[PDB]
Formats: sequence, C-alpha cells, structure tokens
Amino acid sequence: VACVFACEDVGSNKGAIIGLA
Amino acid sequence: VACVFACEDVGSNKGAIIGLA
Amino acid sequence: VACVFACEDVGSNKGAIIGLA
Amino acid sequence: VACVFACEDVGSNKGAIIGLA
Amino acid sequence: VACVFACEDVGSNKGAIIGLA
Amino acid sequence: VACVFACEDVGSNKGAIIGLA
Amino acid sequence: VACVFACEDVGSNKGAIIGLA
Amino acid sequence: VACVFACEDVGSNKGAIIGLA
Amino acid sequence: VACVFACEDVGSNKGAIIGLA
Amino acid sequence: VACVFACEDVGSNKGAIIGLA
Amino acid sequence: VACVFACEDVGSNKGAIIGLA
Amino acid sequence: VACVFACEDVGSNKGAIIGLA
Repeated sequence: VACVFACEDVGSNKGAIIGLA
Repeated sequence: VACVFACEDVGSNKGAIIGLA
Repeated sequence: VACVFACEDVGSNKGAIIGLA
Repeated sequence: VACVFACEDVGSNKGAIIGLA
Repeated sequence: VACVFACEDVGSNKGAIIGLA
Repeated sequence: VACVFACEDVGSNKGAIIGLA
Repeated sequence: VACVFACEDVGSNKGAIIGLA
Repeated sequence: VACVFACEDVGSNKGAIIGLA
Repeated sequence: VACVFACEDVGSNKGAIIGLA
Repeated sequence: VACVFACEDVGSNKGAIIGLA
Repeated sequence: VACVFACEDVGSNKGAIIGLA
Repeated sequence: VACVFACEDVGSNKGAIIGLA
C-alpha cells in the first residue's frame, strides 16, 4: 500500500493472510 | 483494524507495543 | 505454546494480536 | 485458524506460502 | 525455492506479497 | 526501551509475548 | 506514526524499506 | 510440519528458536 | 550489535526505525 | 549470505528452517 | 529486490539492517 | 534471553541466524 501490511484476503474462504503493498 | 498494525497500547507502565487488527 | 504464535487476544475488544508461547 | 500459521497453500505452480488464520 | 522468499505475486496485479519457496 | 524488544509480559502469567520499548 | 509502519524511504531512491513511526 | 512453526530446539538446551516445518 | 535490535535511528525528520546489529 | 535468507538447514531429523547470512 | 530482503546497509558504520526491494 | 532475539550462531561456519531466548 509505500508500505507493506498483513491483511486478510477478502478474496476467498480459507483464512488467507497475505502481504499488501 | 482486516490488516494488522504495530501500535503502542494505551497503558502507561511498561508501555506495550501490540498488534491491532 | 515450545512455539510462538500470533494470536488474537480473546481478553478484550481492541483487536489485540499478541505472541503466545 | 484465532492464530496465524505459515503454511503452504494448495496450488502447484509456484507453490505459495500463505498465512492461515 | 530450499529458501522461502517474500515476493509479490505473478500477474502484475493483486499487489499481494506472499512466501515463495 | 529507543528499541522495541519482544518479550513476555509481567505477572509471571498470560504467556503473552509483546513489544516492549 | 502511535504505530510503526514498514515503508520505503523518501527520495524515490535507495529502494530501502524501514520502520516508520 | 505443511506449515513452518517457530519453536525452540530439542535437547532441552541451546535456548535456540528455529523454524520447524 | 551478533544480534539484531529494532531501534529508532538518530535523524529527526521522519524518525526512522532501523535494525541495528 | 549481507542479507538474511530463510532456508532449510541440512539435517534430516526434524528438518530445521534457519536464517542464513 | 520483486522480493523484500533484510540486508546490511553498506552505506555507513552503525550496523544498520534495512529492507530491500 | 524474557525476550527473543535474532542472533548469529557462533557455533558454526554457515552464517546461521537463529532465535534466542
């Protein structure tokens, strides 16, 4: 987002947490 | 807040640094 | 828990994530 | 799964390693 | 790739940063 | 403490590991 | 910024990612 | 173990915390 | 300092937080 | 290797994952 | 470097470790 | 060391960095 954040992916139902720029 | 943020908690003695969602 | 884990604290309403042994 | 776990995702090409809640 | 790198995903999209072994 | 250390909390309880500046 | 963000540095150069409070 | 856990090593010694898959 | 410590760097504008060995 | 890389160590029993400089 | 790496800054004498893209 | 630190293992010649309690 620059910064990086650990964010829950809204894009599916497996509890995925990813990095976001 | 989702994403996780590294923030200072509100508690004076031994100021903590907690992950806030 | 040994291992360390980042876990949501069930102990209050500020979205706190902490380490757990 | 809460806690966050560093796990391999299920997707053969460029095997990912995702945080699972 | 063994080592686990923290790299952004393929597609030139998403803006997601994942573990890449 | 400046630096942010990752230490377990006071009380000899909780088992929680937090950021300690 | 309090929270500590992981962001890249000013100058549009370096390519360095630091803690930004 | 797949997931990579951060746990202390066997031997009840060292005091070392490593990645354990 | 070896170990890595998360510390504030000495530089007033946009106070950095750097790893110090 | 400097930078730090998250890699599998060479040691079959309880395959470790160590930081390599 | 894309990926992020923790690398020793060659650019000065304070043991600085930073992120690199 | 309580706290956790990423420290260079003095115990061998492969550039190993581990966690220390």
